Amino acid sequence: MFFRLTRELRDELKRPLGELVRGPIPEPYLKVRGELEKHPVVTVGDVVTENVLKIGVKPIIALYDLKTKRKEYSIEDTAVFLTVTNPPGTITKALLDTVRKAFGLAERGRNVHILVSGEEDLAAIPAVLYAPLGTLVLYGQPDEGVVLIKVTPECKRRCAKILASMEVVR
Repeated sequence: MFFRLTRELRDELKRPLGELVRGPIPEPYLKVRGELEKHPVVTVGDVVTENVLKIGVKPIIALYDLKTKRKEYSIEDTAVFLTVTNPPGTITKALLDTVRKAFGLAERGRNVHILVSGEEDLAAIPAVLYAPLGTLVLYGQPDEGVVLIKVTPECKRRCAKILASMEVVR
């Protein structure tokens, strides 16, 4: 029992959901480093995740493809790795549970890496739902730059509306 995009939503979400920060790797990352300093950070995408690490911020949660070409390097002590299956165009129950779990583990000062089989792109929705106010959520606008979401009451509503607008499949 899962949520699925509708044609309408698919088109709507083509456009940034927070502040788009324009430019090629790695400009947007250097432009936002200062803000990322100041708040907990969630990244969606292997490239986004990597590039936040490179500017010297540690995400409290990262979501990326299980099949990415990536490796551990000392981090890998208080770091937790969860897997979840999440097909293209869906937000599954498993994803919701995994993300919420991750926020739990972050409260106890663990950084969480969520390895997704399928697509992690929509994970930004639950990320906002479950995050403490003032958290920052980041994902990649391809060929444009990076989208920075600030978790506010306002934006918890929009993200809840998106879920409410999705098709529920039994």
